[PDB]
Amino acid sequence: DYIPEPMDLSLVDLPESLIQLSERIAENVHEVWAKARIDEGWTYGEKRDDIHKKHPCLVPYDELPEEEKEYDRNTAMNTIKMVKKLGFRIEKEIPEPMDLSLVDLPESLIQLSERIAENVHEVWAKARIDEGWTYGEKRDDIHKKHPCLVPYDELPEEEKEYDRNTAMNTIKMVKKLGFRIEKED
Repeated sequence: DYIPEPMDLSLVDLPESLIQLSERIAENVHEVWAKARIDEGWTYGEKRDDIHKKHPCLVPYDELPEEEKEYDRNTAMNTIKMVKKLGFRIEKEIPEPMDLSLVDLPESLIQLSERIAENVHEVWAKARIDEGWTYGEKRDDIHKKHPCLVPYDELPEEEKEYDRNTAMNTIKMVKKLGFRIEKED
């Protein structure tokens, strides 16, 4: 009965000087994900096992298949397209993450993390909903089942907290690269 309801982001007129740096934004997004999920004992594994704590993509960014780094580039850019979908302006001025903490973001955007975090889930769910996935209580790859195939308001808030700052660290990096971010009147 559930159908993801994300919006049309195509009309966003991002800067060209930002799309040329989608590599540096998707890169550390992997590293932040690589450091976080490696700090619980999970290690590299060609196959994936939740029990044995292994992951296929726990790699240096280049070791990821070109098909997936392409997706990580389009995952990140859609967030800043969403930030510009919220009436903002963007203009040019070892898993190793960066000290993006000092970056100051507008209060009128940090509030709107809910709209962005929801759409990232609704973007992520629509890909699996047309690749054959289905909502199950627990995960299985062969039968294509995943617990997070739920309406965003019904997701566990422990992962409703992960989506916002992940998308907003995808934004914290943008301003670290000198792309002004401010509300539009």
